[PDB]
Amino acid sequence: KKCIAKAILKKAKKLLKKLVNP
Repeated sequence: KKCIAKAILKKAKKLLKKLVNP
């Protein structure tokens, strides 16, 4: 598995939420 890849993944999600917040 990828630790760095998994980290950014979770960030990308919450990121769109904090801003867009669908």
